[PDB]
Amino acid sequence: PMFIVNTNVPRASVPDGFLSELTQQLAQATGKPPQYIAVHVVPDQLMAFGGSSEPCALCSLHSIGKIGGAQNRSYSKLLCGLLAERLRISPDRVYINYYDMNAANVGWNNSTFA
Amino acid sequence: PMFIVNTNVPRASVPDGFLSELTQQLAQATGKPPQYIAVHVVPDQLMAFGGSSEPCALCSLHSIGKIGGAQNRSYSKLLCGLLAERLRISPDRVYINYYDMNAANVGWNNSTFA
Amino acid sequence: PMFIVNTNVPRASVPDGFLSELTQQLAQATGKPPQYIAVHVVPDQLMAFGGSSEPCALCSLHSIGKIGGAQNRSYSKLLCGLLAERLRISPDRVYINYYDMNAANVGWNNSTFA
Repeated sequence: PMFIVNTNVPRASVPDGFLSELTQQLAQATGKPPQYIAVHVVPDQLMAFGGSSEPCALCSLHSIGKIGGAQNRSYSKLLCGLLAERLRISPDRVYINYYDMNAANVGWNNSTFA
Repeated sequence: PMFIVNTNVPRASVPDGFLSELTQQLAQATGKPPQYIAVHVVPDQLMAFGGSSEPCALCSLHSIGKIGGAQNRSYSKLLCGLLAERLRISPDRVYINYYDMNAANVGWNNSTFA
Repeated sequence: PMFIVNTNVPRASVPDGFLSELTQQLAQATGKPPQYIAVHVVPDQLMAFGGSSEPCALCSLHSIGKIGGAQNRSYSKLLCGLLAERLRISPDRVYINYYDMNAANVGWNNSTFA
């Protein structure tokens, strides 16, 4: 998994340990080793959700498989959970776009995963 | 709709009002309640288009359906129009990537839209 | 092609001419005129790869065609190569998501490419 969070929450509100926590929890959730997982948090963004500038997040999760109805519902519960607990963002002010990438369409280490 | 604009125009050149305007215009254009609409503007970016650092924008619009030939042509007119009028970006220096998301592949409120 | 790189490398470490070099090299790789090529570099990011905050990058390449097994392998070698040489990022700490966009789903100059 690679997970990207873009939020209007300020940098000083992202707690120490957050990228490590995301990494571990995504490892646990996907049954994938943590060495594969990438995470990225972009705070201080100029964003709105429903025309409001209260805390919100626009996120992406990309995986090579392990994407599907049930799996995505569990990922959304985990990730909204974390964003609510650590960043004080309401789950109904979060979108997470999920992408099932073909191995041939993911570059890594001078080649692809195909 | 959720609309993201990345641009090398400076923060101070983004009008107060712009996120609200995008939200309202997007609501009009899609017929979606504005409560569902998210917008995000990212100024000051290190970017080039055609090798030039003249104002430009890289954007995305994600929707659950309501994406297709005619619809995307109308969105591109609307959104290039706004970026030209408000951020003084030439329409020929804008890209908009459109994504028709499956409901099961959009997380929100601890679950998905499926 | 449009290429976006997000990295925890600091802005001061991005050398002069980097966006110009990406443009020119992407033109060469895809055969496409540099005039349509967009590039975007986002340094100083809060990111981790494999649970580690060593230099890393998460990137995307969108093209209307010119995406496929061998092409993307070639692009990955090219781009990981530039990121290593210029930003001192190890190739094994780079992910590049490739997107073959339908021409109907790419907005430019008030319309789409369909």
